[PDB]
This record gives sequence, C-alpha cells and structure tokens, in this order.
Amino acid sequence: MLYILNSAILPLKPGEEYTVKAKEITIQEAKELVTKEQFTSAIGHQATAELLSSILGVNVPMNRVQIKVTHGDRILAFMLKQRLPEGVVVKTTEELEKIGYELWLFEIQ
Amino acid sequence: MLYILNSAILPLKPGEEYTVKAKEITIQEAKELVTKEQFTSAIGHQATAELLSSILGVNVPMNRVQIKVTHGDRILAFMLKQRLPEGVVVKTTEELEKIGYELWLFEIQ
Repeated sequence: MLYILNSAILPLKPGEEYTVKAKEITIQEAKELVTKEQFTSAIGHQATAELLSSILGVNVPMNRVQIKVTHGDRILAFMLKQRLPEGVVVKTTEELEKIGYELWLFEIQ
Repeated sequence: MLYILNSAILPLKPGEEYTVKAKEITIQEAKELVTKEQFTSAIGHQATAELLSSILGVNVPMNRVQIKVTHGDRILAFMLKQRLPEGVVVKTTEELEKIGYELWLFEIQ
C-alpha cells in the first residue's frame, strides 16, 4: 500500500528488520505516483491535506489515524523544512509554502 | 553522529538517495548504544526526555532543534505505540508508559 503521511515518519510494523530506500521527488513525480495506484492518506492536519490535494490534483483527506508500514509498502511523505514549536499546528497552506517542504518517497522492504 | 529522536522520523538531508536499515532494539541495547558513543538529543518534549534519561541511564536533554541525518548517521528513535490528537503533548512519563513505546535503530547509508 502507498500511504501519504504529513511528516517524514517511518512507522514500521514490529517483528521484522527492514531496508528502506529513500529519495526526494518532484510534485510531478508525486502526482504520477498517487494517480496510478490506490493510496491511503494518514494526513493529520487540515492545511497539509488542503495543500497536498492542490499540488497532487487528487483528494487527500485529513485522516488522522495510526498506520503501520511493512515490507512492500511505500510512503509519500510531506516533510516541512523547519521544526515547529511544541503543540503548534500550521493552519494555512500559505505558511506551509513559506516554510517550504520536501516530498520524499520511502520504499519499505 | 548518533541522534536520539522523540518520534520515528527520518529527517534526511536533501541531495542524495539513501538506504536505511531499521530494527527494533531493547532498552539494554539502546543503553549500550548511547553509552559507547557521543549522541545528540533532539528530544522535543519534557516527559519524553525524562523517560529516556531514566531508561537509558544517561542525560537526555530536551533539545527541540531541527537535525538532518545523512550517510553514516544513526538514529535511536522513541516511537509511541499510538497516534495522539492534534496538538496534544503527553506530559507524564506515566502516560507514555501506559501508551507504550518501541525503540528503533535506523542506520543511514
């Protein structure tokens, strides 16, 4: 399964050791990824869901659930370029854009 | 550098593709790790710093800073077993223990 996550987290299923491939990708590559297979959003902030929906051209719901990844899964991760103060949630796509972000693809094996 | 992080985040330096090895470890293995080489804490919640200091027997400061990892670095990650509501910070080691956690070692190459 391809998961879309709102941070660069690697929520691995216990019981196994893993090798993870990681690379940064463009918006267009990310768009192609989420267009050509089923994805599961675990995006947990409204503004992040709104921004990802816009840049990817698909419905990225705000779905604040715990997911675990295991062998064969992939993660599209939205990685904000700064660390936020404790408890702070960025409420606008405008602020997310000014802070800046990277899109990463993690492939779990 | 060995970093101690308060979530299972993989804050990779852009400009390169990576292979990351990941496995769960015991408290004793984690203790040995942080005892035998220099570490840099980026723990960003008081209760998590207090808990890690206790279980590892070393000073794990609360140091809420952005760090990036690259080839040759390792991460000791504290991974809480549940996802928290938006903006919520767990304020007691007692609650962290009841939720439960895993310690993961990520080796970045």
